[PDB]
Amino acid sequence: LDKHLALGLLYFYDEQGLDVADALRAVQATTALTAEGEVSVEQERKIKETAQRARPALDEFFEKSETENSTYQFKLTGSEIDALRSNRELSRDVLEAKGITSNVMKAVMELAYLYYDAARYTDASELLSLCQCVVGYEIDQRTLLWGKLVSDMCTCNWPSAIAAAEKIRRQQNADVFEEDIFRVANTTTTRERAWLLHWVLFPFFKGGNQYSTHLLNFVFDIKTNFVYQSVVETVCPHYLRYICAAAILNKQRRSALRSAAAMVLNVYEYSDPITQLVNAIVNRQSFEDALALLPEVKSTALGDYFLILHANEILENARRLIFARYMMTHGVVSIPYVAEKLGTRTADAEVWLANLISETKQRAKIDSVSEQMIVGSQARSVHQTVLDKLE
Amino acid sequence: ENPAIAVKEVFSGDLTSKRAVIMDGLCGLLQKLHVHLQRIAQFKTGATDEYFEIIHLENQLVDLADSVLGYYQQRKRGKAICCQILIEILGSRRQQAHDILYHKMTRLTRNIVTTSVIETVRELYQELLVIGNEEAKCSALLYLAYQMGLEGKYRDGRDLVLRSGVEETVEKSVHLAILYNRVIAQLGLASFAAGDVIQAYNLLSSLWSNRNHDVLISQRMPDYVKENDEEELKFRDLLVPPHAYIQHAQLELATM
Amino acid sequence: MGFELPEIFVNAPFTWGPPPSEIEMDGMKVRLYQKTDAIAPSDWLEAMLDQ
RNA sequence: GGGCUUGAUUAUUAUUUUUCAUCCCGUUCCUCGUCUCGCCAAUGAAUAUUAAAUUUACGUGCAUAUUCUUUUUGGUCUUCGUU
Repeated sequence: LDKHLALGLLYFYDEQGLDVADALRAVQATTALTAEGEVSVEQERKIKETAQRARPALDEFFEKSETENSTYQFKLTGSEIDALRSNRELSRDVLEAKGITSNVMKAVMELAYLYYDAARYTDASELLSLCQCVVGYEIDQRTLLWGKLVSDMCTCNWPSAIAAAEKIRRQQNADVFEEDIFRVANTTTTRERAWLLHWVLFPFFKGGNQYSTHLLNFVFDIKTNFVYQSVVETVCPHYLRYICAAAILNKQRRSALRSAAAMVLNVYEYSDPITQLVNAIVNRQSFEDALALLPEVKSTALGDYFLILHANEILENARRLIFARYMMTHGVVSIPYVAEKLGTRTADAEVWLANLISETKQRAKIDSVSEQMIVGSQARSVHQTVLDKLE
Repeated sequence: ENPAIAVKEVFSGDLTSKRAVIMDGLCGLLQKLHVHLQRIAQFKTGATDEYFEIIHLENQLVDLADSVLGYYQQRKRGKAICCQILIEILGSRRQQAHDILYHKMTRLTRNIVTTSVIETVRELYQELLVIGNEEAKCSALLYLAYQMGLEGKYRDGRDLVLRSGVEETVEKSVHLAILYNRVIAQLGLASFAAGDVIQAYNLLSSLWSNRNHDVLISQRMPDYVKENDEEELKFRDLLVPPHAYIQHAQLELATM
Repeated sequence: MGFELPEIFVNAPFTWGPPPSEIEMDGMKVRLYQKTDAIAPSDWLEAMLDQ
């Protein structure tokens, strides 16, 4: 795929939210200047949102725009690309089955094609997609692989995004895994991971799809074959925080909180803390502190980082979760002090609790005839359970 | 002083014969002082005033390693720096005692002052691949982990050992093994003593329990040895280093 | 492409970990085997015996 | 590259301007030597003996502070004047 280290610094440091002032030496190794459009520019948009703005952004805009009008006029040595750019029909056509290659070569094609950016961005993505499939081409393993990464990056305008989502889980995961002898090393994995995160969770940037929160959870993680070594190396605090947020937002795989807890601790090697506290208290399980934390965290951040978007959902999920645990056993506990906290009059609170119960995650009835929530037994019927098991 | 300039008979510096001069190039001569001082120490157990004498003497011995490295090269490369790394704990627990030592000067070359020393500058400037720190071999890293564990937190030492992949170079090369045991023990002690149970239990239990048999940091000689015979000189030369150990008793309290 | 092992210091990261990574131990010296054996030296040995 | 009135050699009068491969030092460059590491291959198959296909033992008693210093800057003391 891959790369770049200064760019990487710009990336994660901004996400963490401590400051921007950061460089980004560049350009490197997207490319110079080839697709798309630019990586640095996407980072600049995020920076502008964080905190105004600065000299690098201006430079990036200039770079993106030109080289060069003359070059743009010059490009294409024939004989498609047209109706604005591509030949949508052709893109569709190059599978079913077309696979045995007319002429041979798209070597001169690449030379003509390369230009770029402008950004232009939907069209640019479309053109790239068309080039990818020939299929027989020749030229090349690595060049194509770089191309796949570029497609994944941008545009995130949804038809391109859904296509890229399918492509990531078929392509990238396979590529990372060995054989081939021996690729892909730490930098490539980190870079790929960063791009995937950008493409959907919700940085600021942009994220959510339907639904690929799931995709994020699925890849970094899941044990056949494993890594998580890559995630740990060398020191991804922001990523960990984001993962905690993602887990809460999703609200289940099956295993949810437990997996998250294991991931989190990773005690101090690099560990960012506002989301982390909410999850870590909730799973452990203390009920006072957790409840307070969730509003404070919600209000504090935001912060910068708008989208907003998902976080309303996260707040709702978290409240529901804390309460569900609190009920479960425990009592045989009431209900006025629940209502006061979550904050509207008693009936709305009662119906909210009833919705937790109705999911078949608990057996409970609510008395609105004395304002008591009563749990079953069921956790525990002891002898009877054993008789059933045997027979 | 008056030299350089090096005249009458012949002088060089390498290779042929001059010849303590040539070995002082270079500085294999100083290395032989380092070897013999360790020897003296290695036999006599700290008790009577002899121990005081050697400590003062060792503080003296430092100074040459400093100076020499600003006589900078012939590259050389190595020998003086290697001695400094070996000498380092140095010190220490948080560092205490470097300041008291530091105290005559002229001191010079690079790792000086109780701001530093701390290890780290030497480890950094003197690599692990190509040029340096080779021959011998993997390195400064174990001593850096030791330093990090004592004067920082056990997070830093644990992180460095697991990151650097230095757990397959301690299998063969027998000095490095003892170091390996020494740092594992210290990390578990540090974890205990700034105040959690785990990682301290995990590190420390692993070191223990097993083997008996513990010669492995200090002291002590296995069985048996020292009655037999002329083979004593293997477990009394692998290694154990002196003025350290770090306290027996303290480890035992931490483990239990 | 691409790259290949990105951090500070010199050798950067190799393999880590996750911690849980109990690490263990390690002892040595239990069997010997040499081509090109050494001398003795008898000098040292005599001195020891004397002491 | 550093130093060097290095060998030709401005130098040596500060026309000092060098002026180069070079003497003494000099890695990340090419060629050569050697050591380390390595995969495979090389000396261990009795069902009956005519001058012999492989030799003990390998432990005791003794075992250097092994020296002369001239000293000189402090520091514990002492004896005069005087308060």
